[PDB]
Amino acid sequence: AIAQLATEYVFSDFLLKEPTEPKFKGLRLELAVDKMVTCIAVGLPLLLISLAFAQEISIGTQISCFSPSSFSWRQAAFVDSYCWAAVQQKNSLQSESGNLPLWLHKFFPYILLLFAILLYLPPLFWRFAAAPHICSDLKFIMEELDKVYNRAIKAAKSARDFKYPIVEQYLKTKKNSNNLIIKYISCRLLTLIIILLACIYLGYYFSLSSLSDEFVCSIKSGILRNDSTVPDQFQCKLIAVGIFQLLSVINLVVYVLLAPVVVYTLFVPFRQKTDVLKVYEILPTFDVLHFKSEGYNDLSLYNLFLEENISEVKSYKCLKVLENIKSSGQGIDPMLLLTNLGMI
Amino acid sequence: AIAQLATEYVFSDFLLKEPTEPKFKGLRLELAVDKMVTCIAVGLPLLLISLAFAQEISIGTQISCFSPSSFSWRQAAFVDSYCWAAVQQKNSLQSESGNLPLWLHKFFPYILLLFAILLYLPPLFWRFAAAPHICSDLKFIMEELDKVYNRAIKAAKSARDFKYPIVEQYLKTKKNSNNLIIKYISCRLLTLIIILLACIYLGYYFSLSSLSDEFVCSIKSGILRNDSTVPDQFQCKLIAVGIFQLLSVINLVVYVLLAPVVVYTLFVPFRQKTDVLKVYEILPTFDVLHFKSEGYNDLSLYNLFLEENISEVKSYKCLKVLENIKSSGQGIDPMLLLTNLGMI
Amino acid sequence: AIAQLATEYVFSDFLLKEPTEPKFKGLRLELAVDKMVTCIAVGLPLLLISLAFAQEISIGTQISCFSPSSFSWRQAAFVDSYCWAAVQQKNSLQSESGNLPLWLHKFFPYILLLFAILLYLPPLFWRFAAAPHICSDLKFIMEELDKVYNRAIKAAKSARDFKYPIVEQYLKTKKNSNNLIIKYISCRLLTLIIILLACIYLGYYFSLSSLSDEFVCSIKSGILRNDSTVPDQFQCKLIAVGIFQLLSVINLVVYVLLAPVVVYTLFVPFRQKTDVLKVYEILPTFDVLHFKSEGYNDLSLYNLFLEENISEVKSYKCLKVLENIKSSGQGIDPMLLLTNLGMI
Amino acid sequence: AIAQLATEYVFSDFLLKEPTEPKFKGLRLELAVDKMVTCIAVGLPLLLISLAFAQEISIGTQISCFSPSSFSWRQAAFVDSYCWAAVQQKNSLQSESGNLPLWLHKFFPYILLLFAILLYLPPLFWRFAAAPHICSDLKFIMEELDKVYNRAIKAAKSARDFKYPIVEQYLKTKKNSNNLIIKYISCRLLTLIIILLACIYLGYYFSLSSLSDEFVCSIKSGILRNDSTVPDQFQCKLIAVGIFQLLSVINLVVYVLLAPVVVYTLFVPFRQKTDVLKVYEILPTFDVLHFKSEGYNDLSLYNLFLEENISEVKSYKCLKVLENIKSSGQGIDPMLLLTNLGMI
Ligand SMILES: CC(C)CCC[C@@H](C)[C@H]1CC[C@H]2[C@@H]3CC=C4C[C@@H](O)CC[C@]4(C)[C@H]3CC[C@]12C
Ligand SMILES: CC(C)CCC[C@@H](C)[C@H]1CC[C@H]2[C@@H]3CC=C4C[C@@H](O)CC[C@]4(C)[C@H]3CC[C@]12C
Ligand SMILES: CC(C)CCC[C@@H](C)[C@H]1CC[C@H]2[C@@H]3CC=C4C[C@@H](O)CC[C@]4(C)[C@H]3CC[C@]12C
Ligand SMILES: CC(C)CCC[C@@H](C)[C@H]1CC[C@H]2[C@@H]3CC=C4C[C@@H](O)CC[C@]4(C)[C@H]3CC[C@]12C
Ligand SMILES: CC(C)CCC[C@@H](C)[C@H]1CC[C@H]2[C@@H]3CC=C4C[C@@H](O)CC[C@]4(C)[C@H]3CC[C@]12C
Ligand SMILES: CC(C)CCC[C@@H](C)[C@H]1CC[C@H]2[C@@H]3CC=C4C[C@@H](O)CC[C@]4(C)[C@H]3CC[C@]12C
Ligand SMILES: CC(C)CCC[C@@H](C)[C@H]1CC[C@H]2[C@@H]3CC=C4C[C@@H](O)CC[C@]4(C)[C@H]3CC[C@]12C
Ligand SMILES: CC(C)CCC[C@@H](C)[C@H]1CC[C@H]2[C@@H]3CC=C4C[C@@H](O)CC[C@]4(C)[C@H]3CC[C@]12C
Ligand SMILES: *[C@@H]1O[C@H](CO)[C@@H](O)[C@H](O)[C@H]1NC(C)=O
Ligand SMILES: *[C@@H]1O[C@H](CO)[C@@H](O)[C@H](O)[C@H]1NC(C)=O
Ligand SMILES: *[C@@H]1O[C@H](CO)[C@@H](O)[C@H](O)[C@H]1NC(C)=O
Ligand SMILES: *[C@@H]1O[C@H](CO)[C@@H](O)[C@H](O)[C@H]1NC(C)=O
Repeated sequence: AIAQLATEYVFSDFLLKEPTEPKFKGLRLELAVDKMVTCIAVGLPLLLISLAFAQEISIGTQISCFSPSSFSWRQAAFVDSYCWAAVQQKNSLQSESGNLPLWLHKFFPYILLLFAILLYLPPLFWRFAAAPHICSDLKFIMEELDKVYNRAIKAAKSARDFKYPIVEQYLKTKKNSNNLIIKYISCRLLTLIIILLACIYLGYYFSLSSLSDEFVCSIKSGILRNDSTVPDQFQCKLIAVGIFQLLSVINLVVYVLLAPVVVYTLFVPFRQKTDVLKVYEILPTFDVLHFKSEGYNDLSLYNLFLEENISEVKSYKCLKVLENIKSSGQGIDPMLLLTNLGMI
Repeated sequence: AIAQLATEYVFSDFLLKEPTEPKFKGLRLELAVDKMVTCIAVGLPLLLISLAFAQEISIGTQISCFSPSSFSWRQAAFVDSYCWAAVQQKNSLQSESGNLPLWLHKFFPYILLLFAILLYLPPLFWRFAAAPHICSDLKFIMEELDKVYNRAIKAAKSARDFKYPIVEQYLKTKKNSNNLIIKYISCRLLTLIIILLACIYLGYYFSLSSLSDEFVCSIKSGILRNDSTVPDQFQCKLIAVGIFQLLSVINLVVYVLLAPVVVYTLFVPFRQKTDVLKVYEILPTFDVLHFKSEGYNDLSLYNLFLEENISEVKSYKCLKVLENIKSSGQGIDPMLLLTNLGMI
Repeated sequence: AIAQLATEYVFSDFLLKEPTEPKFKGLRLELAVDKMVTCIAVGLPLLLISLAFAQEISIGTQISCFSPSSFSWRQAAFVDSYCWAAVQQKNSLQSESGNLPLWLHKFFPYILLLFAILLYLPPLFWRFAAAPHICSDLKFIMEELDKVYNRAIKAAKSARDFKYPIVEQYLKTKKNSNNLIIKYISCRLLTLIIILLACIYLGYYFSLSSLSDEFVCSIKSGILRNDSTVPDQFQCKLIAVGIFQLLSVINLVVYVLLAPVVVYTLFVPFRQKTDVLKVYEILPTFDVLHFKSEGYNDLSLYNLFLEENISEVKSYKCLKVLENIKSSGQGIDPMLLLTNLGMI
Repeated sequence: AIAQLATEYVFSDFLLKEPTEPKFKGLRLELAVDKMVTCIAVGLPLLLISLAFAQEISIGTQISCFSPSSFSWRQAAFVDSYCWAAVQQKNSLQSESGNLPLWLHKFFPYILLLFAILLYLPPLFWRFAAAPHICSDLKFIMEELDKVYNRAIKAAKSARDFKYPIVEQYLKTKKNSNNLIIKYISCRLLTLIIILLACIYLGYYFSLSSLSDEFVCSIKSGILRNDSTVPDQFQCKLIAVGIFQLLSVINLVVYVLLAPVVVYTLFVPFRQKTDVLKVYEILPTFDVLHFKSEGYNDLSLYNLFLEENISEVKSYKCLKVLENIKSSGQGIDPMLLLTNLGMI
């Protein structure tokens, strides 16, 4: 039913499932905006496919040819099925709009499924190629941040009663390499191109005259070519073509609204803001150097992933509340850190 | 069946599922009133869609055109399907009420699903954008309250046998920022606007003459335009239009009753009452300062979320019972706190 | 529905399920490229089979013979079923394209299923014959790497405050044996041959005239051979043949794009690059000798499997970050290793 | 659907499920070749049964008798059902090929299911009679091997810083008894005989003229015997007989390819090679005596089961890597064993 399709595709965790494995425990591995874009671009065409053939919106068979009254039920069924299979056969049918509109009307669900698959492909390539590496690197970075926070609080407590910046060096090294950012931009660009092509196709499909679904059909090949009792042609109409056009314009609207989001996603350096690591600069055990901005490198992408999935880090949360309290400046950062006692 | 739909949509945890993740363990992340509003506004139109096409209420096909007796079954089926697809084609049909009523009668389930999706969108935006931040902040606040309660009871026990207000400073800082409250008000306002538009549409749909479902249909395009055996027109009726109007007025009543709730929700400062933190003011380790009221800021929203999901805090429950006992004044707050022995 | 099939076969973990057993905990046991190739080559033909007979794309029965009007419904049904069963019987039918096109049109789903099964066979043979051995060997190798890393860090810590290369000897011994690599190459080659044969078949099927689906059928055997009221022949058409050809060309395109991937897979020594063990050469407890390259031996395959599933090793990750930091050369490898404190 | 059947029967763990009980944790209890043979021989005929009546390959009803035009739909249905039930009644029908072909055409699914059940019976008898005993014995043997390995490594460590061969005596005793091997050979031989009988039946079924499915049917018993309006006979055809023959030849090919595998399985002593226990002979605590070869006794079968499910033993894996390293001979077996430190 329509409501069942809605529950499956919008109100359920459709493509929102976290990786089912212990390797990525709590790691999104995909930005929220990218996940939203993929979920829409994939589950919208599927939802429209399901809707267009819902038991309520669908009168019945997808084509009716209006055989003569003399024709029996199965003769008329032969006519309808023959014309359905003959939309491909150009000789059989003669339609003013041509045969491409008939092909599109017959295979619209296939085309929507193709667009959905093509849009799901780049996210899958990301999740299967560049996701494990970033997951491992980000897990190491979070562990290092937790360890340095613990060491700093222990030092502060000892004072009240190595020291090498490994994480900073690793981030600096990531500043050079750009394979991950190149893959990310390539997959986003392919998604954008697929969306644009889908928009072109949907606009063309919705621009039809709405009468191209009606085509003339001739079961006059073979032994029936010279038969007399059979009329030279029939009036066939492809039902649900109006529904297809409505859903196609809906998908076109959604995709044109979505494309600016993908373009904004492509410009990762601009998105790289609100320095996540700036909060850690007040730790004595952490060097006061952010050095993450203004670069078409994997460093900006790692900064984005950190700003996305750093809320799960207790040390980061503690430092964030310390920073927020520092806005008033009533107290002292080391005193607040010592009082917090948030090692684990 | 009707009962199955009821069990799925009203008697089950439809959209009442808690976040399936360890990050939010026991945190609602959504006020009870907001959750009720979203659940109604989403699962009502879906329930009505399912009901309108239930196997019992539905006689059968959604349109019947009453072809002549001479017409065969599949000729009549062609007529019915053609008219169903031609509700869009204005030239084919001539109805007194126009063609918009026919469009609405055909696509009412789609319109209800659209309203449900549009009403579910703002809650989803909230849960995916502003929910993680408030979850982390509120978890930190609850942990700080538990820790300060433990410290105060330990101090009392030591007396019988830092001290910095970090949580108060954090709340004071939240008094300034307003991004969360702005997002909350924006999503509530969008929900209200969607509800009002849905009410307008449902009132228009229910105000129809009830005879607009009957339209005249002409299969007279193409080779059949000059055919003689076919009548110039047919009498088609869109079945289930009365059911659609009944369910639409039901949804209109529900939404007009719900809109005052959304308006009341918009005025969060008025809702900010029954100070949750007032109970903690009797703790020696906690400063006697509430400072949370009369502000279009995130502080009021945090106060609401606390008053919502603070019952899970054992320290808060203990302080609440101490406060309630203090109404009589027979005993002493520190003595009762020491006797409680409710560290964990 | 079409969307359900898509969810099952592309958006779900179809053939992507990890081995359901404690023996292989986190071990892929199959390279990512090989898994992708198998998943495509298997779940594409199945998806096309499901699509070709979807409730929306399918008009109805797969063959209609257009019995005379005098014929009753069940007489026409007998004609259709007889011709469906007589596509095999060459005498009954006379078609210009022959009888092989009719066989193919009738049994296309069977042929796609056969290709899917034949393509799934070599992966299954691998997973049931050569997977347990490589799993055990690789688990031992990872355990040895973890143990040597722990020993080296313990030695470094002791200095700050046996020694036999068992793993290196085992890898060197693997350099000689080649049964695993021979099995891998044989299964890949069989997969490639099956893909090529499938491409040949699909090209032949798509090269048909598109009118071979229309064949002449004669129910004139037995008592009906000399019957007069029955016409000497009927015009039968195999519906969905156009859909079969469309999906067959789609599968042909996918398989021709996939075959280069399989050919590249066959050349494992070229794939053996980015020495995984090179990072471990900086450990005092590990001998400085890689000795893994330029060989049609199981050593290259083991190197590939290591480069695939070594990210799960904490010691390997730590050594990798040490290597990446060494690019700048600011610090010292032993000092960084001591500071890391990543025993477990 | 066809793809669903494929997923259930070839791509899923059909009859590949490990024993669902804690008694056999990780013990196959069935050789890989035997499991493959059983899985094929059982799930192939079931798959063919499901395929032959798939919603796509099946035109409709399994028999059509071509009643006269004067006959009504339910008169024709009576004719078809009567002939379907009268394939057994020899007097009613007169077919050139006889009545056995009609029996076979009607009950082919039953015959395939019978063959599948008969082939599944011997494996079930094994798993319910001789599997628990071998499971217990093999678990004891693995535990003894682990214990002796632990004792030997402990002795080596003590030197660096009872002694009775219970397992060897148990294996020697198993050398005498042969009940398990006799049961194994009997079940394999019964499986082979069932496969041969199935091949005979399938060859006979596929050797039919392909026109035996067409039989003459006479509804002329009872009050209708002397009725005039009813024709003396009808032309009935059993649909799907061609599909049955195709699938039967497929099953015949599979079974003839499989029978050599079963014959090779029967010769267990030849399969008994690559002495698993030879690796343990280098342990000081283990006597240097294999004494397992060249015997129609349970010892060879136990050797096969060990070679199958010994990879799960850490001590065996360690000894195997020690053996492989000994190929070069660079080091010493006791030194390598001491350095390994693989007690558990
Ligand atoms: C997804 C991508 C590939 C879709 C590409 C656009 C498709 C949907 C449409 C939009 C405009 C279309 C073209 C418009 C006009 C003509 C001229 C005609 O004489 C032949 C077909 C041809 C050349 C059409 C082919 C298909 C076409 C290119
Ligand atoms: C992503 C955005 C830009 C998509 C907007 C849809 C655009 C591309 C659509 C809307 C209307 C469409 C046009 C409608 C009609 C025709 C006439 C036909 O003979 C050739 C294609 C052509 C000229 C179409 C080309 C594509 C088109 C311009
Ligand atoms: C969800 C929102 C967009 C719904 C908006 C209201 C819809 C349901 C209805 C209510 C009143 C309607 C209008 C009433 C009268 C007319 C005048 C007529 O000559 C053209 C249509 C037009 C202009 C209608 C368009 C659709 C309309 C605006
Ligand atoms: C949220 C609350 C206010 C909704 C209450 C429903 C109201 C808005 C409904 C109920 C009856 C409706 C009217 C019924 C009939 C017509 C005549 C038509 O030619 C134009 C629209 C118009 C004038 C409708 C406008 C909307 C309407 C006034
Ligand atoms: C999967 C593998 C086995 C498929 C092999 C190719 C199949 C699909 C096709 C492609 C070309 C075909 C051949 C083309 C021409 C002829 C000549 C004709 O007089 C008899 C059939 C015969 C000999 C065909 C047999 C089937 C054939 C070989
Ligand atoms: C893997 C790649 C190479 C596959 C590409 C498809 C090729 C092999 C296909 C496409 C068109 C096909 C041809 C189409 C028509 C005929 C005529 C027929 O009488 C014999 C087979 C023959 C000659 C086919 C042989 C195979 C063929 C050449
Ligand atoms: C599974 C086992 C039992 C199958 C045994 C073979 C079956 C399928 C077939 C193969 C050959 C067949 C026989 C061939 C010829 C005749 C002679 C005829 O006048 C009576 C039936 C009889 C005697 C057939 C009986 C059934 C038969 C034995
Ligand atoms: C396991 C292997 C050997 C099976 C190979 C199938 C063999 C046994 C099949 C293939 C063709 C079959 C023959 C086909 C036709 C007839 C004629 C009939 O009047 C008696 C049975 C008889 C003589 C069949 C006996 C069995 C048969 C020889
Ligand atoms: C049909 O009859 C015409 C008469 O002109 C003839 O040309 C044609 O070949 C016939 N077709 C068939 C299929 O017999
Ligand atoms: C139908 O016949 C009329 C007669 O006036 C003619 O004008 C019209 O073009 C014909 N239509 C078709 C589709 O042939
Ligand atoms: C049909 O009648 C013809 C007349 O020539 C005869 O040859 C043939 O044998 C008959 N067929 C049957 C099945 O009785
Ligand atoms: C049918 O009529 C015949 C006439 O010869 C007679 O012999 C036979 O008994 C009748 N059968 C029945 C069932 O009445």
